[PDB]
Amino acid sequence: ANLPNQVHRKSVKKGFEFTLMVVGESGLGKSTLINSLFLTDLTVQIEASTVEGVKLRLTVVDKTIISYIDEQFERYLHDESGLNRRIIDNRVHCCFYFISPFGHGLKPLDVAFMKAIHNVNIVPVIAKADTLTLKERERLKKRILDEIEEHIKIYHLPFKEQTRLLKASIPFSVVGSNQLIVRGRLYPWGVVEVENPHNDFLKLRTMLITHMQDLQEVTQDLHYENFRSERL
Amino acid sequence: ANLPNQVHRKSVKKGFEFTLMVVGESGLGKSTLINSLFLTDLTVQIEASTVEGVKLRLTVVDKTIISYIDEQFERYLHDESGLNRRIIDNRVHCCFYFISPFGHGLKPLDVAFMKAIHNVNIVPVIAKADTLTLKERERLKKRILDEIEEHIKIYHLPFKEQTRLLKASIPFSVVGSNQLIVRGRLYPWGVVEVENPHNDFLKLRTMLITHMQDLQEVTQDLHYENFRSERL
Amino acid sequence: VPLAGHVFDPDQLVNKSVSGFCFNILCVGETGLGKSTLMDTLFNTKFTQPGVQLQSNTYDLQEVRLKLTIVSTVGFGDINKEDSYKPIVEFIDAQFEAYLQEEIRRVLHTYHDIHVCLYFIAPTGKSLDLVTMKKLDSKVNIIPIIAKADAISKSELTKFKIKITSELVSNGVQIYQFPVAEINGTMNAHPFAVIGNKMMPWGTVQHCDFVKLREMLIRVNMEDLREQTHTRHYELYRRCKLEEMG
Amino acid sequence: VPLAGHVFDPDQLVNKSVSGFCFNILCVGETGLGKSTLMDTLFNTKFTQPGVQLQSNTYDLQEVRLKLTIVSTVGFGDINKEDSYKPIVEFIDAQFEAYLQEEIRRVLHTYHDIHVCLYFIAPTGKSLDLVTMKKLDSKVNIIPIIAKADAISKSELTKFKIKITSELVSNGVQIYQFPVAEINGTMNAHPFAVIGNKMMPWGTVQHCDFVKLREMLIRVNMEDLREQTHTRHYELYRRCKLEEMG
Amino acid sequence: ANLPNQVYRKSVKGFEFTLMVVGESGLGKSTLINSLFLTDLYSPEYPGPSTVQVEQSKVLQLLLTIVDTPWQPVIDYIDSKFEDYLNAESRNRRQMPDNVQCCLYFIAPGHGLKPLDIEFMKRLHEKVNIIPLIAKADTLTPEECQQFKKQIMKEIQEHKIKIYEFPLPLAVVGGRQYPWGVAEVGEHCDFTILRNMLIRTHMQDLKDVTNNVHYENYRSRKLA
Amino acid sequence: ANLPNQVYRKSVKGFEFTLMVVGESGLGKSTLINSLFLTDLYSPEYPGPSTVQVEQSKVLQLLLTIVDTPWQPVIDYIDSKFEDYLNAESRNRRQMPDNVQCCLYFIAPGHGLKPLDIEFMKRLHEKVNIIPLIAKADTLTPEECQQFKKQIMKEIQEHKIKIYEFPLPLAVVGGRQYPWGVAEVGEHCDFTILRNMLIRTHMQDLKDVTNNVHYENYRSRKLA
Ligand SMILES: Nc1nc2c(ncn2[C@@H]2O[C@H](COP(=O)(O)OP(=O)(O)OP(=O)(O)O)[C@@H](O)[C@H]2O)c(=O)[nH]1
Ligand SMILES: Nc1nc2c(ncn2[C@@H]2O[C@H](COP(=O)(O)OP(=O)(O)OP(=O)(O)O)[C@@H](O)[C@H]2O)c(=O)[nH]1
Ligand SMILES: Nc1nc2c(ncn2[C@@H]2O[C@H](COP(=O)(O)OP(=O)(O)O)[C@@H](O)[C@H]2O)c(=O)[nH]1
Ligand SMILES: Nc1nc2c(ncn2[C@@H]2O[C@H](COP(=O)(O)OP(=O)(O)O)[C@@H](O)[C@H]2O)c(=O)[nH]1
Ligand SMILES: Nc1nc2c(ncn2[C@@H]2O[C@H](COP(=O)(O)OP(=O)(O)O)[C@@H](O)[C@H]2O)c(=O)[nH]1
Ligand SMILES: Nc1nc2c(ncn2[C@@H]2O[C@H](COP(=O)(O)OP(=O)(O)O)[C@@H](O)[C@H]2O)c(=O)[nH]1
Repeated sequence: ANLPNQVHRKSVKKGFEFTLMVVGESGLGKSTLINSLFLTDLTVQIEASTVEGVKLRLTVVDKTIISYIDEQFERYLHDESGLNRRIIDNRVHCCFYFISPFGHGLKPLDVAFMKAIHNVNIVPVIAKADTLTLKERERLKKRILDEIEEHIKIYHLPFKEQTRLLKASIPFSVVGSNQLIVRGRLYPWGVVEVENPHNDFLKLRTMLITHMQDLQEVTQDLHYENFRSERL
Repeated sequence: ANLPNQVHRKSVKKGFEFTLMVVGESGLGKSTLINSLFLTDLTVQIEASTVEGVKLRLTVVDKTIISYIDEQFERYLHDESGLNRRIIDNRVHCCFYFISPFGHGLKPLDVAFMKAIHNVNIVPVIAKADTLTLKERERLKKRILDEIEEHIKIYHLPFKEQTRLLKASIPFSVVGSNQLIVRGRLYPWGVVEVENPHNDFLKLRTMLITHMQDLQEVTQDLHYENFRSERL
Repeated sequence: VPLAGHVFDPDQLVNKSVSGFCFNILCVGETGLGKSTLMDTLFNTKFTQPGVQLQSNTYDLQEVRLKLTIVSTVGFGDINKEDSYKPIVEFIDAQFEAYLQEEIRRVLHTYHDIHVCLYFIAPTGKSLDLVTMKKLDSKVNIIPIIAKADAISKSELTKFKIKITSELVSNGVQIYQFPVAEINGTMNAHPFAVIGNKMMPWGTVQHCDFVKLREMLIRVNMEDLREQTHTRHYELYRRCKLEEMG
Repeated sequence: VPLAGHVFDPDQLVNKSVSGFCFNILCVGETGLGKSTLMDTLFNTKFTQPGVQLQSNTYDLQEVRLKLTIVSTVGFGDINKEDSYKPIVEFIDAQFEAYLQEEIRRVLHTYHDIHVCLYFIAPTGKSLDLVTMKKLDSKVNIIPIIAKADAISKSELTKFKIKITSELVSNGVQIYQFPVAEINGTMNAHPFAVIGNKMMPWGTVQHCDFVKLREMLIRVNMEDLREQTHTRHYELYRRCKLEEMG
Repeated sequence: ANLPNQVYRKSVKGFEFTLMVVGESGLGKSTLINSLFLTDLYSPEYPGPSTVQVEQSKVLQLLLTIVDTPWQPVIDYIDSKFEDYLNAESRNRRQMPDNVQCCLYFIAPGHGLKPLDIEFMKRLHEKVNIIPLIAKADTLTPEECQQFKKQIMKEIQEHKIKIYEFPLPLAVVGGRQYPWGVAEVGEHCDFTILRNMLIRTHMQDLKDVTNNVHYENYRSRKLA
Repeated sequence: ANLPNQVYRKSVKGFEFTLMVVGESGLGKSTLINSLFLTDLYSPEYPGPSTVQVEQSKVLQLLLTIVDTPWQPVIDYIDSKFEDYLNAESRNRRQMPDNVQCCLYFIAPGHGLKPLDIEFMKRLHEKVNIIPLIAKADTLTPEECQQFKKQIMKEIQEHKIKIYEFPLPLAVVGGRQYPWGVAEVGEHCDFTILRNMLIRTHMQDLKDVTNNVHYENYRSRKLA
């Protein structure tokens, strides 16, 4: 009958929580982009903050790091056995990872980050391609893609075309302003807009809201088997 | 942002499962009422069947029975430790319990059913009050209620008035037709309708759809502590 | 023989004006199908816890007059109330007026001498009653009645009357009915069932199988069961019991 | 003294027509900020895996003509490429023409005799370069350049040029500039930075700090760094090294 | 409220009754049998030494028993009536008749009370209800009829015998007519009185007390 | 494409040059010093037994060195010029001058080649570039001037001395005028030739080869 209605309002009390964990070569506006993905603002550091509404626990890189996720897939699974329950996880609801704008192939550093990180949850991405042409842009799309290929595991994105469109331009290249004139980056040669294509900024803004159900994989996939490796 | 939208459709794939377990003095159209609560049809027996959509695992009485719930709160909690997961519960998503239409107070039998059953999930109810006047009807409402009172635990019902209305006429008195003329019960003295008040039939039809989140208590409350009694 | 000779001057009318005049009815039934609500409604005037309890009244009525005991009596639930309680009244009512009547005589002074029970059953679709009615097959005068009549449709009163009859004879029991008797004899077979103020769901309340039990039970065949009762239960009551002393 | 006597008949013009005429440029930089894309764009014509690799070309140009070696060279990543590679060319380029010139003479036959490096840094907001440029503080002739110039706003080229300068001197390094020299001398200070086809986001590509590095680097102060280079790195190259034999 | 006990009369469907005569049999007991009853049976009153008793039930039906036999024997007939059936009472016993014992007795002259008239009544007193009458009572001038009425009733008040009553005595004209004049039934005869109060209108009491008095005479006696 | 090397001329900013005379000093070397140079210094050519060498740089600025001294000594002056500075070469050494050594030598009669003219040149051949001229050359009728030209050049082709060239010889009119007529510079004198090719237009080669030949004469020699 109806329950999708009464399901719907039900996050109304409760909804919702995202943690994601940023890596990338600083550089390139991880923290400037995120805020305008977020319309707000700021060897690792931590981000928990909230908006009209939802809770954010969100970790930046500034491989020590693979402790801290499985520190978190520890603490999930400590309490799950199970005595007592209010309670929390800081699970890695996704990660991002950021190649360059410039100079070509994909970096050995990115590779062996991107190999051994991968159980949690990447969106790889490109910052600052108002460097990059569409003739450049497409050039890195695929030779990234193939680079994935000699290999790989970031997260394959489980309205007909709204999906099937976003996915085929993965990965997508993105500039955050939080300045403007209409956001928002300033050239005397010419002017550069957010949220167009133009910018694959919104593919991610609108994708990553859309699903938030690495909720769901990170919970099924990556910690289930971190039980199933780690218990067993 | 949006996720209540994308939350909403999300039972679209998945939704949903109810088990409830009927007790009551046969008698009084447990199985005739249920079908028309259900628009479908049929020392214990079992009901699993599905409709435009949702899954039903739904057990009738025809106190052996308190094994079978905690048999089910066993099997929940067997798998939860935890190795492996597709998988299922037959949890008691609620129970119903049925006093008479006639003759007055509430039965010692109902009491000590209704005491020791209570961790799972009752809606008590009255069948066949086109026996009963509103001057009778109210009479049993409260002296039931007080009878609850010298005591008790059935489930307190966690759109402002749509709630606060249904709840203050608990409990509600109900006739299923599945015959009709407009459902549907036949008197040459006079004629008797479903779904009016008239009939508190729809308070339950519309209540019990509304919430189905004994889903949620039975899962929080009754099996959490069946861990917490039973583990500990 | 041939007393058959031929001829002017009631004797039956004489024993009419044997005007003082007495009766007992008991109903038995669960707490509470309106046995009391039956009784005042029948004579149009007003009269859950553990173990088998029987409740005692008697009252008096007119038009030329009569002295009438009503008991009803009550029962519930966790299930051998029913062997015990009615042997309480009924045997022991019943040996009693034997027991005057062994001894001095004749004072024209009894009720529960037991006369009728209504067993009232309830209505829908049972086992406590079956043994109750077969154990109370004994008898007293058991008339067989179905309570809160406004719980059924007529398509089911078709259905549940005439099923519940098979039941009477399934383990077959003793009963009442009467033998004249087209209308005595229609009405026995016509398992009967029974329903307030005036005048003349949403429920407006009386046609209904109320009268049929009114007019035979209370009008018509009226002391037959009085004398059945003194014939029957005095009679298995002494003859068993004199079986037992003598 | 007083050679100061008083008087008709260029000698400077004579050594103009010392027409044959030679130069080396090396860029060093990560794979791939367009060092090659720099070079053809500068002279308007066409020319990720492990360890420090340097790549070798030389070519020739006109209008009255000149023979010019370009190398560029490449580097990446897991981080002491940078001590090793350029000592590869540069010392050992550089002791070499010492080493002709110890011995027979004078054949007017070299490049990498090293002449300029561009180190190209990249652009945004670094440490490998700092040691790279301070280790390559040595020198060869290091001009200090900033790649894919269409990655920054002008409000940031305000910001990152003039921050990254503090960096040059923070651990302070050796550099180039020139000493005449208003316009030589404006343009040294004016950290410079650098951007295709015609004619005349959505990106249309040239005003831009391309020329400034064009016209001083390539036009103007032009052999100063040739002779700085033979003055400097021949000079610490032998004097250290003759420190070391003798 | 509908309370009839017009059931009670649909009921009998019988009613039945035993009804005793002593007399000097010249004179009109066997008339009062067949005439009280408006009916004809022959051959009821002739005996050997020493008793004659017919039941009939005819209908309109009673078992009307008359006994009439020509002290001890009608005593020891009637207890042995009486001990018979409340001997049936003590038995498993199925519903057996018959029980009325009262007297219709004549003694009929007239001037005084008849010595065996005296004795017959006195002892018999208990053991039915005794109704006495005076027979052939065209015998008497009634200015003379004044005398038998007074002197016997004085008679029995003195010698102290019980009778019936129902709440005189009763002088029994065997209608029938003479050479000079005819004598009627009455009034005339006070023999209607013994039709009215005998026949329908107090008949029940005399059996019920017959059953009640001397049933409980005969066993409350012999229970001792 | 902008490729100028008009840098290369902004460059000197100096240029500098050493320029040797032997002669019989009666006659117009010290004229050709001050006159070749269009300029006046006094007191350059008088000696004791046995040498006189002025640098000037004036400007328009060269260090123009002339040496002029009145075999072995100008040999052993000029190696000890020459070994001095490429002794500077081997040193940490800071950029020291000065290097041109070529001859302007006179010998000037005329009919034949002058015996110490012969010897002076022959040995000296290597150690600068030798330019020879013929002086006071209003001395000669040039129909006679035909003879000194031919006979010396034959002379040196035979006795086999090297000179300069740049790709005659050069007869040097000390303008100046007489009782009868005045004699000009020329043409007249072929002394413009020694202005044109000496002065600006091949000046570079004679230093560069001066530096190059007999620098690498003097050390490729003494490296052995
Ligand atoms: N709708 C409906 N209500 C009835 C009917 N019969 C009885 N009732 C109601 O049920 C109640 C019966 O109560 P009682 O009259 O005390 O019945 P009871 O036999 O005395 O019950 P106990 O005293 O416990 O033995 C009455 O108040 C009526 O209002 C019926 O036929 N239809
Ligand atoms: N948008 C933009 N793209 C640039 C810019 N400079 C270079 N590129 C692009 O980046 C690429 C640079 O590649 P190369 O010219 O081979 O650079 P490289 O120095 O030779 O790199 P390596 O060979 O690995 O050392 C070119 O294909 C250009 O399209 C720039 O300033 N802006
Ligand atoms: N033109 C342009 N500039 C960018 C873009 N993204 C980032 N920037 C510039 O790079 C800087 C980002 O620095 P920051 O966010 O602190 O780097 P982070 O710590 O790695 O996130 C900003 O000052 C921007 O001016 C882009 O897409 N286009
Ligand atoms: N009038 C009336 N009859 C009812 C009502 N509920 C049930 N009935 C009758 O009672 C019967 C119910 O029997 P059933 O469903 O098999 O009893 P159960 O096994 O206890 O559920 C039906 O035949 C109906 O006719 C009601 O609300 N009103
Ligand atoms: N004159 C007259 N004669 C009577 C009267 N009553 C009876 N009789 C006659 O007298 C006789 C009396 O004898 P009966 O009645 O047979 O008595 P029983 O001797 O016991 O049989 C009868 O035959 C009658 O004919 C009466 O009132 N008047
Ligand atoms: N007639 C004539 N006299 C000359 C000519 N050249 C120089 N003289 C003179 O002859 C002298 C030559 O001596 P000088 O030039 O001083 O050579 P020095 O002996 O080395 O100093 C000078 O004093 C001149 O006056 C010339 O061409 N013709």
